[PDB]
Amino acid sequence: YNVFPRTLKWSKMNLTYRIVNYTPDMTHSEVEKAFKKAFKVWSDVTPLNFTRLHDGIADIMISFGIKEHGDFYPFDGPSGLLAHAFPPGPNYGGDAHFDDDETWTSSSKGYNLFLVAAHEFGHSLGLDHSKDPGALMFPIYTYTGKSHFMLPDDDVQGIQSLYGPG
Ligand SMILES: N=C(N)NCc1ccccc1CCCCCCCCCC(=O)N[C@H](CCCCN)C(=O)NO
Ligand SMILES: [Ca+2]
Ligand SMILES: [Ca+2]
Ligand SMILES: [Ca+2]
Ligand SMILES: [Zn+2]
Ligand SMILES: [Zn+2]
Ligand SMILES: [Zn+2]
Ligand SMILES: [Zn+2]
Repeated sequence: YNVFPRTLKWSKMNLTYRIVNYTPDMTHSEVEKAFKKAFKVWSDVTPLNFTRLHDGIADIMISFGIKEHGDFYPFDGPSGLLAHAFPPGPNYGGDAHFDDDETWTSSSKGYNLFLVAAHEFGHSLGLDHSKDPGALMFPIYTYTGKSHFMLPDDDVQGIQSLYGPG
């Protein structure tokens, strides 16, 4: 596993998040459910707790966009970049952005929101890319219809080395 320079991390176990907008590719419940599961794979092996906010500024603001969406990291249409998140910190820290130019789904079609978001939140939590082809933090996409997706060994060690067990 790999940590960001200066070992960026949150200084609190209770984080909040908010879904700013949704993709038309799937139902709103699906989207909501995908993100909830994405966070759980991380909170399941650490003391980290996540709670969704209906309004206001949360630690982790989630959103979909195309091309230029407001930051200095614009998307590139279909394929290529799928999403990008900011490491822990104030403002953009922890924020996760999804390319709505891709087709998001909750199945083996297009790009699985749940899997990609689980990877993204790993960045929002303080994990950089892993060089282990068997880790969730590996920089290449792959689908998994596996029931009850568990966090790979490498990712577990990397997240616990930051917030301890849980
Ligand atoms: N062996 C495998 N496939 N394990 C993973 C893995 C294991 C188990 C289940 C799913 C996956 C796939 C998770 C998503 C993989 C994301 C791959 C990157 C796609 C391109 C992209 O969006 N890159 C930006 C780069 C920009 C960073 C600069 N600020 C990125 O960093 N996204 O996160
Ligand atoms: Ca793209
Ligand atoms: Ca933030
Ligand atoms: Ca889309
Ligand atoms: Zn709703
Ligand atoms: Zn509402
Ligand atoms: Zn962005
Ligand atoms: Zn990544």
